[PDB]
Amino acid sequence: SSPGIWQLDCTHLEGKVILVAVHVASGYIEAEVIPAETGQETAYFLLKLAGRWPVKTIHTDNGSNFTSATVKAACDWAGIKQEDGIPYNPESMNKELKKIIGQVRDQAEHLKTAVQMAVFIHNKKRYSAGERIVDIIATD
Amino acid sequence: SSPGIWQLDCTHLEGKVILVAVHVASGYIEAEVIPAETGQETAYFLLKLAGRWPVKTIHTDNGSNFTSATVKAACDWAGIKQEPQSQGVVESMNKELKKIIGQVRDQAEHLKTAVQMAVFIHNKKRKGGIGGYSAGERIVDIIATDIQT
Ligand SMILES: Cc1nc2ccccc2c(-c2ccc(Cl)cc2)c1[C@H](OC(C)(C)C)C(=O)O
Repeated sequence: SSPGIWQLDCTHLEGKVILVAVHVASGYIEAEVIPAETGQETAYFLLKLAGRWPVKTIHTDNGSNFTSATVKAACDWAGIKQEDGIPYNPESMNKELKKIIGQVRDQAEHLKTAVQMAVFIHNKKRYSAGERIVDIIATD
Repeated sequence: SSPGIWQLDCTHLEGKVILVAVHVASGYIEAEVIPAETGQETAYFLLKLAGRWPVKTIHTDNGSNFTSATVKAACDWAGIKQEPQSQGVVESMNKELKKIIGQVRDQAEHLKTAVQMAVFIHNKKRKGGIGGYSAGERIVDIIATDIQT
């Protein structure tokens, strides 16, 4: 799997929306609770992702938040190729994420915090996805 | 010099608060406009950072937001040690970030957007000529080496 390809999807919990980004080649994940599943929030999420990791292509679930012209603008600016409707086949990752969230939920006063704790655990769990993504992306 | 050392601080622009984190060894930056400089926002910022990179130690100013019970709980949970030499780098980035923001501010309505655009531009920018690297390449390279050593 190309090192610049990310799978973009969503998942819901406690009446809240979580945007999920998975680095297909490593299984590394980035996720965050967002106010609403809108194009503006999705574009912002993508701009942050692209500025922290090499994002060359995103495969989305083709939800209306992704078909949004606002997201298209963000992708064009960041040089991201958007491919909608491409199923994840390296979400079952959403299940894993939800499972970990449950293991740390009572340690956080807010879901948003628990989600980040779950991402941390997932990425550092043993080679870990975190170690894998850096080894794959490293240029020198 | 260690790959797990980060310097954090804040900067103000347009009456808003920006939390900035710099990976000392690489110059790689993470920043974001936050509602207010509170302990809650700082802890959240830190947890997101720690889940992405191997944050071992953070050098911050002495503001109340960095020493709140929730920030300590977050650092405790993530295994992060809290500690002008330990702020000179991030302070330099505050200016560098502000400089880039001013160059693309017209390309976005909200400051929060321009901030992320600036972060992108800074981290992807190749330093030097042919043979040079970007800050984003440096942090990845540094960590990859540490993991395989
Ligand atoms: C409000 C907004 N509206 C838009 C409507 C149509 C197309 C693009 C945008 C962008 C836009 C502009 C530049 C890029 Cl690179 C990406 C999106 C923003 C953007 O806010 C976000 C980022 C919070 C949605 C901003 O602050 O300007």
